[PDB]
Parts: sequence; structure tokens; C-alpha cells
Amino acid sequence: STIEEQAKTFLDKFNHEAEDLFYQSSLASWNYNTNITEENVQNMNNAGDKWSAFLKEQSTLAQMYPLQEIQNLTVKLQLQALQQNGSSVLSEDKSKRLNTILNTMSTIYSTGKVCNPDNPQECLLLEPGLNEIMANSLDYNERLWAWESWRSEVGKQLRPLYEEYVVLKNEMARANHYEDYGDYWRGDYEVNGVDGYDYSRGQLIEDVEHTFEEIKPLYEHLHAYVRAKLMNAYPSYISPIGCLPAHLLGDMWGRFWTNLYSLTVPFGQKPNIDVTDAMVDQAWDAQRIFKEAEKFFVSVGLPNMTQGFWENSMLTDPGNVQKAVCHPTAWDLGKGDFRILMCTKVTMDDFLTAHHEMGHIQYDMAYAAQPFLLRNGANEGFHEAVGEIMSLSAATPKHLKSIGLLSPDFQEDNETEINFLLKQALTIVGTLPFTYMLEKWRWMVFKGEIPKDQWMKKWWEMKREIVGVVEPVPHDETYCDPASLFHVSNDYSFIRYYTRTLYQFQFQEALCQAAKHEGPLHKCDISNSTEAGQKLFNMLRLGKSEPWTLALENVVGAKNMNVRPLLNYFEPLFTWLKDQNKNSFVGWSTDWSPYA
Amino acid sequence: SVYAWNRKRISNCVADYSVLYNSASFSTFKCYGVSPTKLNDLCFTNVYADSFVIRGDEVRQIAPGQTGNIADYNYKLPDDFTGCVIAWNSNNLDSKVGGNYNYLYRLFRKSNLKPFERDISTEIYQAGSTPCNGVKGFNCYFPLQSYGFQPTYGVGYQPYRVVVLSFELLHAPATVCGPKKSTNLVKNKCVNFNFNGLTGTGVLTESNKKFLPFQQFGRDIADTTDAVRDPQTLEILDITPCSFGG
Ligand SMILES: *[C@@H]1O[C@H](CO)[C@@H](O[C@@H]2O[C@H](CO)[C@@H](O)[C@H](O)[C@H]2NC(C)=O)[C@H](O)[C@H]1NC(C)=O
Ligand SMILES: *[C@@H]1O[C@H](CO)[C@@H](O)[C@H](O)[C@H]1NC(C)=O
Repeated sequence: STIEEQAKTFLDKFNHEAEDLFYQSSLASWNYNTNITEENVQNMNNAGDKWSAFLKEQSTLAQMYPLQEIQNLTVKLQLQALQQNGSSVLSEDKSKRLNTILNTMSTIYSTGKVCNPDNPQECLLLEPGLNEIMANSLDYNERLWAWESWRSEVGKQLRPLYEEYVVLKNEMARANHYEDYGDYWRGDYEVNGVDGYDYSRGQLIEDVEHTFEEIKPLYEHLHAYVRAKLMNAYPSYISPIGCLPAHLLGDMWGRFWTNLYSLTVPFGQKPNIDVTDAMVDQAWDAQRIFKEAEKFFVSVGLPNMTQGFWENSMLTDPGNVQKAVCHPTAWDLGKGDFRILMCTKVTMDDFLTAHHEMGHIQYDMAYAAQPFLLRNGANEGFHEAVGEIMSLSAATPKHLKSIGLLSPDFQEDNETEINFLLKQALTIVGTLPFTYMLEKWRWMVFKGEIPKDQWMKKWWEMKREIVGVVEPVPHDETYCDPASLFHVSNDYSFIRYYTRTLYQFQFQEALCQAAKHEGPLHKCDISNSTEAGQKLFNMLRLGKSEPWTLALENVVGAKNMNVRPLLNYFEPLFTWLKDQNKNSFVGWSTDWSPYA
Repeated sequence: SVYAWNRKRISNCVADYSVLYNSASFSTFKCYGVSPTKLNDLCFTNVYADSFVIRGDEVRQIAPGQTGNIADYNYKLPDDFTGCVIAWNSNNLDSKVGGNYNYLYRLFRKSNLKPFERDISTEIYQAGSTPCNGVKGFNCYFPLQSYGFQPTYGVGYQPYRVVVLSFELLHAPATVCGPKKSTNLVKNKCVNFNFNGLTGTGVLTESNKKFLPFQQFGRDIADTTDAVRDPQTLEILDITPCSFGG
């Protein structure tokens, strides 16, 4: 009895209900997010349980098919996900214990409460408050206390939960023909198809760190510069040869360093990129802002925006009685339905965010012809990269002048461009090393190569060299810095955030390479460039049908992951900072500490 | 439905194809065996109407030399087909906010459907070698699935009404044809006339003779038409050749 032919019939039968049920779930989710009420809460579970229980019997049927002789590559790829039962590899008691431990780990993070010692009844939460205390302020005592409270009252109580969760997740991952659990995460960055484009998880492990050594001169100098400027900002706090504490980063974890851009502005007399008066003068409401951005999208060459989006989507504020979230989201409910949910405001940052959301909409509708299991990005790092490419391309002063927003007699020159590039770099190259060290730490925690005593004392003694942030205070292993993060309690992969921006720059270079645009890469624009669309078009329509290894061939000739544009995009800031840090010795000596 | 596409026989009447062609509410109206301009000029014995509501994407699938989930199993159209099909949006009529589930389409069929053939069987489809007693199992499936038309469904997915017009040329007398041209009656001038194929030139006057209630036209001797009854007011005219001479 043939198996190859009946596999297609099983796939079609599964899909015919899969798209329908996913559409129902998406419509219910959009209804709940648009307007919240008690009725619109229980129905969410009433649909989610059905959707989840639909995923169990289809995979149950996906074991009698002998997935070893099916010759069709598409069919084999589609049934590969079918054999993935999910959490049905361990006992029911272990499964429910893992679910409970995940739920309690999330809830403990959701109930963070730290009060000021002087007033025992005045606690602050993740909402604007203690997070803002060390975000925008010039102090060293309140920031120190706030960080101490965050790192002691959050993470230490979650320690045993993470201890059990790590081993439980590793054990359940082992039962799925996996040497670890991180291998399952790396499975997205893995292909077992055509020869010459094949990829392995260890290949990802090595290639994610061979792409890190080429930014050492770009980073260390910046660190010294920051340190140097910190010397003019915070005298007699840090040795000129040492490294800065985590309090002065500007964030609870120091991921984004743009908060110090205004503090460390070289030329404060020169105004930044401001168009707020231009936005408000001629009444740029949400609809016409979105329409001008859509005009830019059309100028790129993207297909016409679908009719009915202006109707179903709720562009403006939700209102007063109809509560709704303000998270910028672009919903693709399926069956030709697209909507957006944002609390719109007249800001340039929201302009870029709207560009990002509409880029996501365009990428989502790009692969609409895919089967139900292939309407996803070829990897995690394309959706966000595609969205942020439009944001990067919408900030150039050339396009802003083209839309009648800046004065025609403006005086853009090297100084203001360097200032803007420093602002950009504090957000762009301000996240690479901390993200890399966090992901590496998670990886060998998953692997288990480090014992139960070399977990927290190793974290800081390796952060000292990977990034260069001194231990502000002594600590023991009972602390747990990584557990006080968004993507550690919900089991969210963080490697996407590393390559993502790189992809942008690669595209931001590659498209510029196919743009006939002369000058700096930051000033390179793809507006009024039809040729910049079709190259992208050759990949957006691919979806998950083709592996990302071959997908990264219609835009960039090189199929490998080499960090070319980081040394190409930030050339003038780096060559000016080399002049800036002539006397200040770069690097940090990992011997100086506030306590010693 | 589409797997159970209705068949209607239209004959012994006149077809108003002009009002069908000029209407702008029809989403799709394309055909090649007959150009729509001259369709009213020449006519056939009778016509077949097939009405069903389909998804917008599948609309292009109904054409000669086409294969698909509908073009091969729900309906097969022979390559030598003449005539064409009218499609128009019906999302606000056929669909409902709760989701229209009243339309079904055949998805599986052991044998590909024959041209101008409708199969209404609902046999439990079998794929694998497992012995199935009409019960779902490992690889024993169902040949029919449902449409889920919703108002929020995007273009190409909304319920579109589709009427197929099948034209046939049996040796029996043709019945359905096109309309007239009427013009206007003019008298006392040498003109030419085409009274129901009574083509000829002359001058038309008023007469006094009386036809029995069933004649159509008269003649006098040597088989030359001499009087005609107009098909509108049922009055007896007369025919005289406009003069000539040396
Ligand atoms: C076809 O011809 C005309 C078209 O309307 C109709 O007959 C005349 O109709 C008008 C008004 O519609 C009347 O004032 C005349 O008295 C009618 N005359 C005759 C002779 O009927 C009618 O629809 C049709 N008439 C016939 C004879 O078939
Ligand atoms: C997109 O559709 C709108 C709505 O009909 C139309 O006005 C516009 O010209 C179209 N643009 C393109 C590029 O197709």
C-alpha cells in the first residue's frame, strides 16, 4: 500500500479544518483585544481548548505513516511537523507539574512588588515607576536601591522553580530524539534538505560567535568613549581603566543604551531630527499618516494595500469605555483578513512603528499561497528584520524632505549625521554583546556543562569580559539576574534578536548595492526605486516553502552569515570616535570594583 | 451546491442577452466560442442554466481545459464548450455573520468527473488498504467538505454566485432566440422591407381586403406577393413596385 499519495490526502483533510479553526481563533482573539469584557474572556478559552485539542489527534494520526520512504520533499517537510506531538513525551504528572511551574514562574514575575524602606507600604511594579527611577534620572543612591530590590526580590524567589524547570524541560526534550533542549530551539536554524545548503545546529553555534569577533574594535572604543564621557559625567565613581556598573546603563538590564544619547550628546546645540511641529501644523492624524506611509510602501513597489483594511482596523484610540491594549500589533486573521491594533499617537517613533507593522502585514500577505503549515517566516529573524527595514528606510532625511516635512534649505552635514548615527548605534550595537552572552549562558545552562555551583558566580565573572560591566555590589549564587527577564519565564527564544538586525543591514547593504545610490550607507534610500522591490519580492513570496539558506540568495549573493555591514554602516561614527578616543585607553581592566 | 449543481432547461422563449451584457454588477463574464456582441444575432435550440455559489479564488477554474478541486470533481466542462458563465459578488446575500455552512463542495473522487456530468453520490471515500465499513479511520476519508463563507472573508474568498450557460445545437428546431428591431412604418415612398423574411422593395399603401384570422400574406397570380399584414397592428397593407421606365 502506497503512503506517499495518501499523505497528501491526509494533509488536505487536516488543512480544510485547520485554516477554518485558526481563522475562528484569530477572529476571537481580535474581538477580545479590540474590546475587553467578562463575556469576551471565557470564550477565549472555549475556543483555545478546541484549537489545542485539534492539534493532538492530527499528530496522533502522524505516527502510523512511515516517514522514512516518502520521496516528496514538500510532503516530507510538511509531515515532519506533523510527527511533533508536543508535550506528550513525558508522563501526565510530569506534564502537569511542568505546566504548573511555568504558570507560577510567570505569575511571580507578574506580581513583582518592592517597597521603599522608609515607607513600608509604597511598592512599585513593572508599570511606570521604579523602572523609570533609573531610566531617566541623575542619581546613584535611589538607582542602587532600586536595582538591589529588583535583583533580590525578583529572581531569588524564582530560583527553585527555574531549577526544576530546566531539568524537566531538558528531560522532555531528550525524549524527542534531541541531545538537549537548546537543539530544539536551534532546529529552526537547521535544514536537512538540498546538499550544499545544508545546516546544522552546531554550525549555528559556531557561526553565531564567529560573527562577533569582527565588531571588537567597533565596540571597545565605544565602551571607552562611554567610559570617557562617564568620567565627565560621574567623576570619582569609576577608575579610568575600569568598567562602569549596571546602574548607569539606563535600563534594568542595559539592553538599550539610547537613554544615554541625550546625556552623552556631543553637539547639544544642534537640534535633533524633529518634525513634530510639521506633524501637528497641518493636522497629521493617524489615517493620513498611515496613507503617506502606504504611499511610501507603494513607491517601494509592494502590492496594493487590500481594500477593507481601513474598515475593520481600529486605527484611532479605542475610546473610554472600550478598554484595549496599546501593544503595536498587526493581525492577519486569515481568509484575506488583515487588521491593526495600536494606540496611535502623533510621534515620529510611532511613525516608524506603523511602518514596521505595515511591513509585517505585507510580509504576511506575501506568502498567502503557502499551505497552512508554511505561512511562517523561514526563520525567526526575517519578520522583525523585514519590519524594521522599513523603519530604517523611513528615517532618512531624503524621504522626509521628499514628503514636504523638512525645510528645503536645511544644512545636514557631518556633525548632525554623526550625532544621529551615534543615537542609532546606542540602540543597534548597544545590544549585541549582552544578547550574545545571555544566549550563550542559556545554551550551556540547557546543556548542563556547568554544575549547580557555577551558575550565578559565573554570570557576572563572564559579563565582566563579554560586555565590561562591573559588579556594583557583592552577591552570592542565590541571586539570578537572567530570571528577571521577559524571555526566560515564558520560554521564548532570544537568538532571533541577534541575527535579525544583521539581516536588516545585509539587506540594507544588498538593496543599496542594487540601488545605484552613492554616498554613506545611512543616507542610502530605496524610495522611488522599483528595482529594490523585485529582489525582495523573490524572497517574500517564498515563505516557509524554501529553506532560509536558499532564501538568502535572491538578495545577497553570499549564502553564509558574515558580518559585513556592521563594519560598513557605522564607518563615519567609528572613524570619528577613533579621533575622539586618542588619549583614553580602550578596554577595561577586570580588577577594579566599587568594593575593591 | 457545486457538487450538486442544479440544472435548469430553458426553451420556447426569447432571451434578453443585452440586459445581461450591459449590467455592470457581474464580476466575471468571459467566453470565446461566441462573442457577446453577436450572441443575440444567432440562436440555438435551448440552453442549460447551472447556478451555484463558489469561492472567489475558484472562479477562474471554470474554463475549458482546466483542472482543480471543482474543475475535475465537482464539475467537468468539455473543451468544445460553447457559451459562458456569469459570476457576481454575493457576500452580503449568501454569507452570514455566523458563517454560511449551507454550501458543500466535493474534494475527493476516485474517478475524475466526466464533462457535463453531475455526481450526487456520497460514498465514504477510501484511500488506504484498511478495510473500512463506511466509518472514518486511518485512511478512509469523506469526499465532500463545506464552505465557510463569512462577511469578514476577504476578496477571492467571499461567496460569489455563478451561473453557467450551456448552449447546444440539436437537429430539432431552435426555440430560444433574440429580439426584433421594430423600426417604424413609412408609407407612400419607394423603400425596402423585411416583413418576417418577406424581403423586397416597393411602396406600401393602405388596402381594403380582409384576411381570414390565420393568413400572414397574400398573392394574386404567378406567385407574386401582393399584400402583407403587419405583425404589429394586424392591418392589411399593399405592395406596389416603385415606377420605372425608358
Ligand atoms: C405588440 O404591439 C404593441 C406594443 O405595445 C401592443 O399593441 C398595441 O399596444 C398599444 C399600447 O401598448 C395600444 O394602444 C394599441 O391599441 C395596441 N394595438 C394592437 C393592435 O394590439 C401589444 O403589446 C402587442 N400587440 C399585438 C397585436 O401583438
Ligand atoms: C490601489 O487601489 C486604490 C483603490 O482603488 C486605487 O485608488 C489605487 O490607484 C491603487 N494603486 C495601485 C498602485 O494599484
